[PDB]
Amino acid sequence: QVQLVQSGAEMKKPGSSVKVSCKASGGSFGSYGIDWVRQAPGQGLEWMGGIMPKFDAPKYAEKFQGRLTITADRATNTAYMELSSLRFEDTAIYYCARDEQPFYDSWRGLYWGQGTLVTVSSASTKGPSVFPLAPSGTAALGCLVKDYFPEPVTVSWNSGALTSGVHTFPAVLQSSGLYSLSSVVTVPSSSLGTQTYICNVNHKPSNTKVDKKVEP
Amino acid sequence: LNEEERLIRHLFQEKGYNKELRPVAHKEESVDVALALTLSNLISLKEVEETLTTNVWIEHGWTDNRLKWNAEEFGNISVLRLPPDMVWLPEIVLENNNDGSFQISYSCNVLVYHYGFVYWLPPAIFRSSCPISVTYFPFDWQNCSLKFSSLKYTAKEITLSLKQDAKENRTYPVEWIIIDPEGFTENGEWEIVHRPARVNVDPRAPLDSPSRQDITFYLIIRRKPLFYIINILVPCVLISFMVNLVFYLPADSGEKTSVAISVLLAQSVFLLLISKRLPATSMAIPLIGK
Amino acid sequence: SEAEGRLREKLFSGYDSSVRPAREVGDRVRVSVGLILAQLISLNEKDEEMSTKVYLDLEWTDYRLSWDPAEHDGIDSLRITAESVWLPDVVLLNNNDGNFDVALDISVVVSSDGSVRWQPPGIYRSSCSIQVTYFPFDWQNCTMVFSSYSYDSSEVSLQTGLGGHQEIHIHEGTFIENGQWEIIHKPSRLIQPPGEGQRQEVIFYLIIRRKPLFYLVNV
Amino acid sequence: DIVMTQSPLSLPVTPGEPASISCRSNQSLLHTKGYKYLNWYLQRPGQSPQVLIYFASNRAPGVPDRFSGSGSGTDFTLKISRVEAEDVGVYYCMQGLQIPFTFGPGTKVDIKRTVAAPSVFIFPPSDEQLKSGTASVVCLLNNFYPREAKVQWKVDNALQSGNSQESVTEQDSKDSTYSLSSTLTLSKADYEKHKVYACEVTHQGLSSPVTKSFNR
Amino acid sequence: ISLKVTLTNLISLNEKEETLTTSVWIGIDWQDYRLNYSKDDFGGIETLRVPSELVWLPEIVLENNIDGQFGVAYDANVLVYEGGSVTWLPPAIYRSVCAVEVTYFPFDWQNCSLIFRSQTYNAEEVEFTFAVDNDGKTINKIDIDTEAYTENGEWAIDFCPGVIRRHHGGATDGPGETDVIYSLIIRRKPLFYVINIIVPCVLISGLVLLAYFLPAQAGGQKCTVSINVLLAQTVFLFLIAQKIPE
Amino acid sequence: SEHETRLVAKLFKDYSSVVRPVEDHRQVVEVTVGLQLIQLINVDEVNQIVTTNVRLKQQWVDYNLKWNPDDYGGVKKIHIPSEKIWRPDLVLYNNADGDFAIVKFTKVLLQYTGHITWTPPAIFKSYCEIIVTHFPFDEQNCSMKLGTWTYDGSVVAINPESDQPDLSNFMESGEWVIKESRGWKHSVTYSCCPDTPYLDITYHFVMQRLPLYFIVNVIIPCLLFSFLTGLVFYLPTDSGEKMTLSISVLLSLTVFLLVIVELIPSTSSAVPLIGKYMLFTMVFV
Ligand SMILES: *[C@@H]1O[C@H](CO)[C@@H](O[C@@H]2O[C@H](CO)[C@@H](O[C@@H]3O[C@H](CO[C@H]4O[C@H](CO)[C@@H](O)[C@H](O)[C@@H]4O)[C@@H](O)[C@H](O[C@H]4O[C@H](CO)[C@@H](O)[C@H](O)[C@@H]4O)[C@@H]3O)[C@H](O)[C@H]2NC(C)=O)[C@H](O)[C@H]1NC(C)=O
Ligand SMILES: *[C@@H]1O[C@H](CO)[C@@H](O[C@@H]2O[C@H](CO)[C@@H](O[C@@H]3O[C@H](CO)[C@@H](O)[C@H](O[C@H]4O[C@H](CO)[C@@H](O)[C@H](O)[C@@H]4O)[C@@H]3O)[C@H](O)[C@H]2NC(C)=O)[C@H](O)[C@H]1NC(C)=O
Ligand SMILES: *[C@@H]1O[C@H](CO)[C@@H](O[C@@H]2O[C@H](CO)[C@@H](O)[C@H](O)[C@H]2NC(C)=O)[C@H](O)[C@H]1NC(C)=O
Ligand SMILES: CC(C)CCC[C@@H](C)[C@H]1CC[C@H]2[C@@H]3CC=C4C[C@@H](O)CC[C@]4(C)[C@H]3CC[C@]12C
Ligand SMILES: *[C@@H]1O[C@H](CO)[C@@H](O)[C@H](O)[C@H]1NC(C)=O
Ligand SMILES: *[C@@H]1O[C@H](CO)[C@@H](O)[C@H](O)[C@H]1NC(C)=O
Repeated sequence: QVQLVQSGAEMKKPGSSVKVSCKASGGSFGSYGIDWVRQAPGQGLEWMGGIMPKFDAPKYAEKFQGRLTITADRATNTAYMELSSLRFEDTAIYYCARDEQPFYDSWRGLYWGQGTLVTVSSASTKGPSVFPLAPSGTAALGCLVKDYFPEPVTVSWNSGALTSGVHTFPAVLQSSGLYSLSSVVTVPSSSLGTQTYICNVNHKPSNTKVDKKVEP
Repeated sequence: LNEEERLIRHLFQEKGYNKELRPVAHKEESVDVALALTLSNLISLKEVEETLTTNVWIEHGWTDNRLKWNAEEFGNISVLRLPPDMVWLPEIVLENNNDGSFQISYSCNVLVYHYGFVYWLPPAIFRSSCPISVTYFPFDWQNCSLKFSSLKYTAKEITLSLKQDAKENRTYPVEWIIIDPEGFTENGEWEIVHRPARVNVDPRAPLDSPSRQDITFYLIIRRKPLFYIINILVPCVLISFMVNLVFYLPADSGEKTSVAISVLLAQSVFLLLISKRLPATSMAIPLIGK
Repeated sequence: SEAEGRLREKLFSGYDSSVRPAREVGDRVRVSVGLILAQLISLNEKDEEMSTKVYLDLEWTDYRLSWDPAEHDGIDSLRITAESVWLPDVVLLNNNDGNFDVALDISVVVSSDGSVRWQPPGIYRSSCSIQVTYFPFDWQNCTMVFSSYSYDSSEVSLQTGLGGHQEIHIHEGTFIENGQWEIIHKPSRLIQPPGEGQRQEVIFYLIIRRKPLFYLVNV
Repeated sequence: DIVMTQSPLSLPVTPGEPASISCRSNQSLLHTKGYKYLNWYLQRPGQSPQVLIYFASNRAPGVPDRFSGSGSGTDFTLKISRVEAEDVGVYYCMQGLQIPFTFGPGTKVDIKRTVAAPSVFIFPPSDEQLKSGTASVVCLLNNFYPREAKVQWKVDNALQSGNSQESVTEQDSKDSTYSLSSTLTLSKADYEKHKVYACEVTHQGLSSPVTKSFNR
Repeated sequence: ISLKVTLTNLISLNEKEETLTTSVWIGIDWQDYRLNYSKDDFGGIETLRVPSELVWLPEIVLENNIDGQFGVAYDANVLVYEGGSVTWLPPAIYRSVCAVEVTYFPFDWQNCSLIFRSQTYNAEEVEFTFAVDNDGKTINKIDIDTEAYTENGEWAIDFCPGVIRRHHGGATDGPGETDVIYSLIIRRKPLFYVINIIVPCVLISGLVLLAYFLPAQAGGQKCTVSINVLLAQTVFLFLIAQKIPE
Repeated sequence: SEHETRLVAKLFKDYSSVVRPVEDHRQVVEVTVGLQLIQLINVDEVNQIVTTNVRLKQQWVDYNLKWNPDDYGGVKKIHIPSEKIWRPDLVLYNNADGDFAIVKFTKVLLQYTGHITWTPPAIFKSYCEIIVTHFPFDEQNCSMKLGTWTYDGSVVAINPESDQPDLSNFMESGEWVIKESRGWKHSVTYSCCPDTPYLDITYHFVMQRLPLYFIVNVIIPCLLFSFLTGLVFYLPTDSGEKMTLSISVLLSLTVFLLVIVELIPSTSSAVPLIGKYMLFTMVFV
């Protein structure tokens, strides 16, 4: 029942530093067999660095050299990474992969953490602006939730009574540093005149609570 | 170690390895055992007891074709660490010990390679007989030896040879005691002059005798006489020369025979001092005794 | 050798190394006792003990360990660990430090006819009553009494080893000569019991003369 | 650095049948001892990466009997004897021979179903959003398979570029379809300058591209 | 574990090596529910002797031994009484560390410790209590049998209290530890040094006062006496160098 | 008690102590070595031997000695004889004339995670280059080199438990004071086998001699004889006691040579300072 539990999510500003811990229970881990892997939003896995018995010291990728410090503490069963000079493209989910008994020359990930989301942005807590996507034999209608920070936003329709055909898209980070998403439901065209459709948008960091009636 | 545990089962359980039997196809063959000696440190030479104490690492090398495997079949494992009690051993002992400690001290693991070569480097503390030549003491040098042979096996069963090293793809025997220049701390009283290694074969003895063959490692060692010089020789010699001043003392002083007999008493004290430090052998009178 | 392994399995099937070899009740095991003196280490006058390094020379027949060489690939002899066969419990009775046994068990040499030869090394400290009257211009008579500790004369019989040489064997080339003691005589004798629990003894005598140059110079 | 490429970019998998995925390296991954240092990792949706095969043929502890691997120096293959519905995700091959260790682009796996064309819906910007000085045009593609789809925006029959963003939902757990949204962002001044806006989609289930447009 | 330590002989205190040699036997009693039996079910047997290697033992060792000998000298049989009660009474020879306070030597007393603990188990797994006599009082000391005890020729045992210590029980420390410490307070009998060294040295050193009464002429031998007293004092220095701690 | 019995029976059903305890033979065993110094028994200046009482704490993980505590009545740790399990073969590389390896095979503490703690006692006799130049005011730096005798760094890795030796339970020494102590890991790679490093952990101890014994017993008598040497020149010649005084001082020094030679180190690396002072006094008397 070996489990790696990482530190919580982090909201950082450009040029700052983030330290992510990786603590293990149910097993005994050493000073080696530690590798940190990050997945940027929508991208693949990327190896950052790690400590192997052959070097008896951490080795890092060229991108993170001079900025990353990977350490493993055998006494406390904990591994740490510290990435300094944080940049906008350092926003990612950071994973720790670890072995109890390290391979000499390379590494394998048999035990992973749940990942720590680090967000590097100079944006401020801003609530969304909710706009309707009005319906022009099935018709669709939706709500454009635009220009908010940070994640997440929860969208429901008719106070949760409408759940057939609802598609809430993943948010997209704009160049302005604010997020935007759309939520759409397909309905019978005959019901456009008889049935009311309201999207319920919630953004807790701003306490935004909007019930937007969508009609033609 | 799915791999290292599958390999040991294959070698020892499946094939029925018997450590009592020598590694030979037929009984008439002999096993070639290559020996080298590394001197960790020269502990002491007790003159009274005529005992040399040394810390030596004995490198054993022999082939055991029963312990061969195809590396690629077993995860390309190329070497195995096994306990020495799990495999046949060429039991080499120090023949010329003087305390009953015939065998090595720590029975470390053997190293077995996939091509059948068995490497073994057990360290040992030995206490060997070194007859002492007191003739030139404290300016003396000694000729101690470490004679190694097998009592459980004779020249008919094992052949003792020196270890062979290589340089520029040319083979030569190691005909000396190995001393690491960095790790070796010189003894506080004895300097090593010569340290040869020889394979001694007695043509007179029969082939089935334990005394037919041995490998002897010799240590020609020179005493560093600074301590004895400073503490005995200069005081004793000066006090002895002090007796000559009585001829220049006037007879009216009345202190002539007192000076001379006191010099005799001091010499007797020095004799008492020296009597504790050497054995009572009759081969010669020591130089200081002379 | 596979043939040697098969021969060993044949020999040691049903073999008990704790049982004395006697085909019939009342049969005696004849043990020849010899001694080789590797070194006369010392003779401690304060403790009244003689220290020696020796090789025993024990020979006896075990009928259970006989085989036909023609049926076993011409193997005419075997080298077997001493603990695997029956040994006679021959010890130094007059030891001074409480050590009765040999320094290393090693291996016996078994011939096809059942003859067993055993030559264990030994470091022994034997009691020697010092005649102090003429010290240091003295000679001593230090004995090494060897006998079976358990078996009586009706079970194991002792004789002096030879192959009419009733002496301690000193190999002239390899003998470590003592710097204080000269060996004058070195006989060996078989001592019968007086006139069961009765036991023979094979005693090796070392009549040694001190070399007193040290005391002449220093005293 | 060693470059890792995987084929196919996407593999659709019928729960009950075998499947195969292939990786490639522009350098030999053979160790001096003959160990092919390639590892295979799976990342199920919303989960951390998990190792399946290490050193190119060895199954990690706990991985079910289905997964297997093989290869030679530069060409490697991961095979699944039977595909279960829990085996959906992105499979990554990684080289562990030379620092920096590098993952491949990643091969996405999804449940196979008949070809299904998208339903294309276009939405004008609302008067509410135009009040704030910006204009968002949303083109939607509902309930289509496979995920491969192209969306091209035309404003007065002029192709746009660099001013749109895309978002896609994960495969629906019941009907096994994807849905997609494309959002043009234009300033209000630029929005008023042109008349016709159109999103043109192409998808293998469509006999020809489908265009949806409006006139302001 | 109910612990009693009985001392039979104090062999010696080696000042040069700072080693105390004692002959003792440890009384060890505890309960083992697995070895519980009733005499009525087994023909009235109230005691069973078995080798100590067949039962669990708490593995009591002398922690402050100097020669590397931790265990007892003779593994005696354990006595398994009815009701799960197990008794082990092994004898031991111990060579223990005793730092020698040299200041008033040879008129000195020492405080030599015998520290006992389990080599394996922590205080939560195995704990110690002192044994009680038939009268019920706790024997918190070294037990000595008056009839059989022969006092050491040089050392008299004045006090020997015992204490059960517990420590490392804090959260940071982790699992608690315990041991039993006996404090042998021993007094030297200085008669040998008084007769053989001190009194002759005092007299020979007082002789130099006689030099003040000799004549200050050629035949007075005033310097003869003084410097020869110094020479005798040097001989006594050589004598004393063989005895004192280093 | 029955849960532990069942667990121990299950663990050692098909256990092998000869093979390294790793899931894969390509994995490295990490051993944490920590030296606790209990007592500095003696420093031998003649034979250059330092004898100490130590505890050699060793911690590694045995992959096969794992269990779920819920399946065995909540047992989370047990005690196992060290002889039954694989162990690292740590050896005192610079052993002078004592034991090379651990001989006291105490029990190990095994956790359910497979973590083994083994803390055997040992008496280390280590070679130690004695510099007698400033004797008895000399400072000596002796170490203890420790490493796996038959395993290289590619199969068994060693790391110190702490930067310094554990001296918490160190008994006071009546002859030496430990000024400094530090443990250093070292890795050696040879060109013949570049992929097989050889590891060791060396603990060094800087020790200052307490010189009061030698001041009282050696130096002060020599100073007294040196002072007595000059008093003959104030004696009148007609006393007929000048030779008596000088010769008796010489005889006192000759008798004192017995004390000095039994106390001074009988080594020829350098002249001890006490030796220089005694030779000075002898030459000038
Ligand atoms: C008694 O005798 C012993 C043995 O001779 C001496 O011990 C030596 O002490 C010195 C310190 O004074 C040690 O030197 C130090 O070694 C460290 C080892 O670091 C590890 O990592 C490197 C790779 O980065 C490996 O190569 C190495 O093997 C280790 O695994 C260094 O980190 C130390 O660095 C210091 O010096 C460098 C410059 O050389 C600086 O840049 C650093 O900032 C730092 O100051 C240092 O080099 C040495 O290793 C010890 N040797 C042994 C055998 O243990 C005792 O000092 C001595 N006691 C006395 C006389 O007081
Ligand atoms: C013979 O030896 C034994 C063992 O050494 C010895 O018994 C011990 O005595 C010491 C004192 O010499 C005791 O220490 C005491 O501990 C109590 C708490 O238990 C403290 O209150 C006292 O410590 C004070 O000083 C400390 C350091 O300065 C402070 O940290 C603390 O706050 C206090 O101020 C205290 O003196 C120790 O508990 C006992 N232990 C045993 C084993 O009984 C015995 O006295 C010696 N016999 C002699 C010399 O006659
Ligand atoms: C199995 O391992 C052995 C030992 O590492 C390999 O032999 C080495 O091969 C490299 C080249 O890859 C040489 O540089 C070394 O000198 C070889 N070592 C020795 C001691 O021979 C061997 O090639 C491997 N076998 C396979 C089939 O991969
Ligand atoms: C006669 C009176 C003045 C005393 C004279 C003492 C002289 C002879 C002594 C005192 C110290 C001695 C030196 C001390 C140490 C050494 C170093 C070694 O290489 C031996 C000779 C040598 C160099 C000695 C030579 C003799 C010496 C110089
Ligand atoms: C493969 O391509 C990469 C990128 O161009 C390059 O860095 C690497 O050296 C190439 N490998 C070989 C063996 O040519
Ligand atoms: C032993 O068992 C008996 C029942 O047979 C019980 O009465 C007694 O108390 C038990 N003793 C113990 C373990 O205390």
